[PDB]
Amino acid sequence: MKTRKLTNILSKLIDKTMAGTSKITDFTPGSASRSLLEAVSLEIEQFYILTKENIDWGIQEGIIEAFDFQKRQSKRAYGDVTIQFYQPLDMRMYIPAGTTFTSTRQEYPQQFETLVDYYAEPDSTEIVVEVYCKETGVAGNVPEGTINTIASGSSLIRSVNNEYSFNTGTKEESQEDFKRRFHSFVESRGRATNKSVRYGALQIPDVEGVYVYEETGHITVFAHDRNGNLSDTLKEDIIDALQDYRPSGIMLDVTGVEKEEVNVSATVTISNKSRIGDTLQKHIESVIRSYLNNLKTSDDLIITDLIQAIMNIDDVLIYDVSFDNLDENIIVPPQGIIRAGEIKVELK
Amino acid sequence: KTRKLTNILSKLIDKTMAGTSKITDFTPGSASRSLLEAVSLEIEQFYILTKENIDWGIQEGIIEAFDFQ
Amino acid sequence: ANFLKNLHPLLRRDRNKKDNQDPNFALIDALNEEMNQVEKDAIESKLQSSLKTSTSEYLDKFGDWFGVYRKTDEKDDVYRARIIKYLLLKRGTNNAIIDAI
Amino acid sequence: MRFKKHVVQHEETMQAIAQRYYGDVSYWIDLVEHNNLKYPYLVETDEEKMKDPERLASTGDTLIIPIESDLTDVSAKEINSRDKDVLVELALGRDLNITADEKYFNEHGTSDNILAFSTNGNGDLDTVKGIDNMKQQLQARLLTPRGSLMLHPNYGSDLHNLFGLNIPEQATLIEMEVLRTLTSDNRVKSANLIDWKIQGNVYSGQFSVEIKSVEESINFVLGQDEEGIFALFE
Amino acid sequence: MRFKKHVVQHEETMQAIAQRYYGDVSYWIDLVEHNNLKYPYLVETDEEKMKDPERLASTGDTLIIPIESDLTDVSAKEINSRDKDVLVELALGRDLNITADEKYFNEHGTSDNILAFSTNGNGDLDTVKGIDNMKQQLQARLLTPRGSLMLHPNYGSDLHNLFGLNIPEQATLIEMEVLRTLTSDNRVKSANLIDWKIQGNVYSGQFSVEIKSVEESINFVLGQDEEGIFALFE
Repeated sequence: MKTRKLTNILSKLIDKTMAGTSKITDFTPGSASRSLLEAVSLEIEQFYILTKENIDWGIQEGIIEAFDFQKRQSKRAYGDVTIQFYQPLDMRMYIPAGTTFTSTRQEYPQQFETLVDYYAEPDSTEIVVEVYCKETGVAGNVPEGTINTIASGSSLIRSVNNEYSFNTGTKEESQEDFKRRFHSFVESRGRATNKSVRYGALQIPDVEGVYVYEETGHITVFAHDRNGNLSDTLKEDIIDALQDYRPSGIMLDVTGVEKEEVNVSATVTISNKSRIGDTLQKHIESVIRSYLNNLKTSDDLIITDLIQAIMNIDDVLIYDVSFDNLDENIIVPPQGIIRAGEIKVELK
Repeated sequence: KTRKLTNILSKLIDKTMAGTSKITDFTPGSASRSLLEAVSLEIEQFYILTKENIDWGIQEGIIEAFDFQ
Repeated sequence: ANFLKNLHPLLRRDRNKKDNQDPNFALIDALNEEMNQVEKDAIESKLQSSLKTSTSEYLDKFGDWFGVYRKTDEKDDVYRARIIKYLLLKRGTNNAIIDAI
Repeated sequence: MRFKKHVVQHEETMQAIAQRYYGDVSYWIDLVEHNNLKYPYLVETDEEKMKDPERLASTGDTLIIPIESDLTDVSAKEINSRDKDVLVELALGRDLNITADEKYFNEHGTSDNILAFSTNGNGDLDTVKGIDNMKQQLQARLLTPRGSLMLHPNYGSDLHNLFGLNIPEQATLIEMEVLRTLTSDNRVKSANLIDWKIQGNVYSGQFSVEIKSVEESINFVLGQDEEGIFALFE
Repeated sequence: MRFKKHVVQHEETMQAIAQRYYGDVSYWIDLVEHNNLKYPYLVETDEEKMKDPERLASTGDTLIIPIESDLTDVSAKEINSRDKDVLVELALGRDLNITADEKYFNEHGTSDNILAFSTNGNGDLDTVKGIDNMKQQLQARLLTPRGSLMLHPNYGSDLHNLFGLNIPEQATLIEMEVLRTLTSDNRVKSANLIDWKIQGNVYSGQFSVEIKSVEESINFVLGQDEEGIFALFE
């Protein structure tokens, strides 16, 4: 495809028509011959455009097909829930997989369930159990304190609570991230390099970010999920993936990042005092949670950046902001990360 | 993704009508309609040709560069 | 290039002897020239869908997919060779370091 | 949408207009309100209109009557003869002339490469309209073999195979095939035999073709006004 | 199963074939897929086919059209006259000639040991087909006494007992018996009296026999194609 345009095609057609006969000499607007040739040339132009677009699409498809580099789909949210009892147990109670967890908070009516069985020992006061959202996508990223019901109906349960907001739920992968990971694949075809170790650690979809800390004869791979945790199963999966990529004869170790949990209590004043209510508080809390969770590894919290993020919600409606638990910026090391803890807002 | 014969013929007729009102007979057997139908058939054949080439390219274009037949 | 074959059968396919300036033959041949040229372009377009035979813009698309970008005054042959080599880089040994140096 | 427009006549009144159109004088106040007229609604001449051009109308000015008018359901007796001619021309359609040089393709009717486009003498493609367009279409259908045209298996005729013996049976076959071909056209209301004869090797016949009347074509085109296509896709 | 096979004609196109067979050009892509053709589907000559013999077809090559064809429901007007002759020959069946030497068993019609097999002159057993086969079967049924043939009590005729008096009653009895015998054959559509006379000791008569028409035999044989027996067990 040479990317012709309509005017040149029409001019070429008219020129050849004139050359082939001297009788036809009326190619003004509104003439039959001009209209016919215009229509033909326009169809050719549309054919050329769509051919170019289809070739671009087919290049992407051939890249996908040749390496079997399938695009990653939407990921279901997952997290952990805390459960407390009246008194320490005597029976080693059994909790099978499929035990449903729900929330009375109607704003977040999503359901959760356990994919693995758990056992609570005798003389134990609480248990942490990992749960997975039934529905895929972002809808499972509930805030902290949402989950407060267990459907098993056991009488021993005192209370149920998820101590942190879920974030692992995400929609389908974007084009830019797909191309980025394809570049990582190409770079990591050479197995033994640092970038290749980083790719192998990132080969697991659940891993969000990786920092490869390097020493003489020792490698430390700091890895974390979307929530900043690193479960033992995920650590083993990362190790198994790294078996193919890590250099031979060099010690390697996998550890979770130095996650720091930030609690935020903000006093905000509102110019229009009729707008006060639960909606504005929840919206500001959601903005704060999104800002905190969007922080990557080695991202330092700056209080003024949070101030402008809160104030840009509505510069007129919001009058002033003050924090009741933060006073100075937090420095995050290369191997650390900040994640939202308990977010609270007071409207005045 | 691609046009087809009926769509191409309809768009050709619409563009011809827009360009001039001197032609209004687009019935079967008309010389103008026959010409536009021949053009539409040729263009559809070219579309199929492009589809064949792209289908070949998806599954052979990249690997063929590495001397693999 | 089956325009004349699928044309309306009564229409003339050949320039009439009675008139060297036959406008019918002129119009038909003009349309046939465009039909043949589009067919030729569509046939040639296969070269752009293969990394081996691609050229400037589509080769740049390929190299952007592979993460290799064209240098100043870098021609297609050396550029595709550089892409292929970049995919096939040995890494993690003395020979690879020497080759990179 | 479409509305009637009335030119102010000499010494006319709003009551007379309301009686003429709405059938009752009561609508003259509505006509005033819609047109936004001041009390001397129809002034004698433009000198009075100069006093207040916005709110006054003089003789020769155009008023708008908001009655939903439709070109269909209009009496054809009011339509001018030139308008009728244009309407039937639109109904029968306009097509590029290919049946020029009647002698050539009459000498070689069964063969291909018989007809060709032609110029109108003004530098533009030749066109046939109305009766000429019908003539061209009917000649092309009769000359075309059935099934030879791409994308149209039924268009054409079987006369190329009816070069049989010189007996009344083959004459009847020819007549029936021609009547089928003519009836295939949607515009042809009916066709029938007039007279035929055999002169040994040569068969001769003639037919009468009754195209849709002027009234039907007028009704069809004026009904097409609702859509605005003004084109034939039969 | 059976499918149509099409030979590529000079300067033909896949759209034209699809219109010809499927009645619509849309099936040309299906025709391409089924035959596994590359883009220049119908090349001008074999020199182009040499470039890619597998994926290309030239003039004179055979294409397969997967439409379920059936020999029945075929117009008999298309069938060649030789084909019609062979079809009726198959319908009336082929049998070894025994009615050779007509004079001998015409002189001794009522007696046994009257007919015998014969050779065709080429070293092989003689055969009678079509009208000859029908003649042989009808002569054998008329000459055979009824009930004398083993495993077939009804096959034959009672003429051996109708050597009665020379009166119209016995003539009617003979006529009725002959009509019964001829009607016994399933192939005989009908039989009827033409003329008869008595010359004292000698009775003479002649009959008209109408075998199943060419159309019926053609339909029967072409319907037998579904089974493939192509044999008569009447």
